[PDB]
Amino acid sequence: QDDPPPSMLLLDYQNVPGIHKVDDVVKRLLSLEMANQKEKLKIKKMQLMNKVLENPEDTSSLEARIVALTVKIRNYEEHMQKHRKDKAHKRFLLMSIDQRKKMLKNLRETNYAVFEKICKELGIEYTFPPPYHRKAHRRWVTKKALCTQVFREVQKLKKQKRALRAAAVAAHKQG
Amino acid sequence: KNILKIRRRKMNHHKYRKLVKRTRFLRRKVREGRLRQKQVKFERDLKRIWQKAGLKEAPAGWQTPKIYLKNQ
Amino acid sequence: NPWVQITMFKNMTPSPFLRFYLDSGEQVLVDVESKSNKEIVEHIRKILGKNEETLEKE
Amino acid sequence: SIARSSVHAKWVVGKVIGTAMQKTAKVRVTRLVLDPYLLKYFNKRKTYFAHDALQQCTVGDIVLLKALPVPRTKHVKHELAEIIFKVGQVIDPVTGKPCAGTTYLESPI
Amino acid sequence: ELMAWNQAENQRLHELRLARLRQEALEQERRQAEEAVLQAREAQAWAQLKE
Amino acid sequence: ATLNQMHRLGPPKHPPGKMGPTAGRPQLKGVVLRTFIRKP
RNA sequence: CCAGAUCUUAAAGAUCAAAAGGAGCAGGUAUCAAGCACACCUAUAACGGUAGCUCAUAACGCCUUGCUCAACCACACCCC
Ligand SMILES: [Mg+2]
Ligand SMILES: [Mg+2]
Ligand SMILES: [Mg+2]
Ligand SMILES: [Mg+2]
Ligand SMILES: [Mg+2]
Ligand SMILES: [Mg+2]
Repeated sequence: QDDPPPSMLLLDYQNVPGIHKVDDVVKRLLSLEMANQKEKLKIKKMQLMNKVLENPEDTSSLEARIVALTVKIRNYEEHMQKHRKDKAHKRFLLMSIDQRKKMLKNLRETNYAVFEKICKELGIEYTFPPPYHRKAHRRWVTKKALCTQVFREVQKLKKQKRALRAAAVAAHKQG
Repeated sequence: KNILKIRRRKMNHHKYRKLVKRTRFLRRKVREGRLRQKQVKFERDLKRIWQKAGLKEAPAGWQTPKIYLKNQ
Repeated sequence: NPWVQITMFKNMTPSPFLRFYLDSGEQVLVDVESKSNKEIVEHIRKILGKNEETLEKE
Repeated sequence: SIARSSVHAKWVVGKVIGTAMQKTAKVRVTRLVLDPYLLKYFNKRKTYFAHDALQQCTVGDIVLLKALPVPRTKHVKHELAEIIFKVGQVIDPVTGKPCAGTTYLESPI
Repeated sequence: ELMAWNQAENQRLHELRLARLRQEALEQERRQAEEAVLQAREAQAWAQLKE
Repeated sequence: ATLNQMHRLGPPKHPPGKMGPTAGRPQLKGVVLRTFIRKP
């Protein structure tokens, strides 16, 4: 987890002239300490877009939107931790996790290297949407489990029945 | 008016619920009765496979759980 | 030409074109850009066509 | 001069659907078919396995398949010839420059 | 003969393109100037307010 | 409906006729059980 | 795309054309929705290695059925 430190001087006050000479009271007032959470999220946004991107300026950049969206998701996840019963925000999160996947499919089709590096940075993984969405139910999961084990057995049996032939024909060839 | 369609439905529903009350336990039999066929056909479905795949026994560690009869 | 596969891709390349794959392994590339629809048609007809006489003969 | 394949498939182009086998690419082909009732052209798809030396095909690739003279298996009659568009890296046949979508990454000049 | 004719067409068209794209580059520099000026102005305003 | 729909569903087929009392044959040979009377 | 059989003949033609294939078209039904190894890789020379393949653009079923007709497909007492 990252941690936008308590003293970090809310974004809109960062680059203005003559800040550090100012006394500790006012510094305390413009610190992340007294901030809303929205501010901390502006910061996280800034930092992430600096680490990850190329050109901090482009909003419309596919990359940019992926990074921004990812910030908001990470937030919905904490809000999800603390409220488990909140259906509304669960909805937002799960729409958004998806849209991020959408634009990731766009990167993966269009600019590969960039997509790659974003997946590296943001810890996002791309799992290709599996064909045939079918609800796996008890009957099917069971019958497949069985079948899988039947296979796993018949290849074993075939293995031994041919292995005794290997042993027999080799022991006849040797002497 | 369209109520006259709804009337039919309303009646047919009512006349059905009444039925399913009198018939309740007869119904209850025949439901479970078919669940015991289900679970069986299910079983045979898999048995068929051992015998089709050449194995004699059912493969190691197979109890073939009962899904349909699941309760409580 | 019912036996010729015709495929179409969208928005891969920033400029529009045709490709052609012949029997030899000859790859034809027809750039269509500010071209008129009619111009594309007639240009294709030129490059791999059949002479009118050919058709009439057949 | 005899090297032949009895299959009409002789040259195709398709997307690369899956990598799941060793040195063999699952490639989906799509041809236009005229639906006789409507009189319209729709995309009928068909999958072809193909063979690969380099095992070079990522999923989503636009790939050129060449018919193989002698079939390998029941299900492999082809060999990947050339990659027409490698996915996510596409170099414009016209100008020979790297591009994404509508935009050049490195322009002329 | 045909293929070479095609080649020629592609060449000439390629050139027309190059000229166009150069034109667009000059246009882009003009725009970039306008953008930078407006951005700078709003930067002034924001800085003022904050201080 | 739309064209993709009319494509996916094919053109409409005219459903085969349900055979009646004579089960498709013109006539039937039969044997009497009980002569009687019905009200209209 | 043709093995083979036959015919003609100064060795190559011709007629049928098995097997094997695939551009596309091809009965009803989805209340038949999953099938259960249906894949590939090694040319090493029958062993090893991967974990696949088919499928809602209808797999796998079930039901009915000769046909697209200068003809074609199938059967020949039943146990394909
Ligand atoms: Mg808030
Ligand atoms: Mg009623
Ligand atoms: Mg019942
Ligand atoms: Mg034949
Ligand atoms: Mg029913
Ligand atoms: Mg093996």
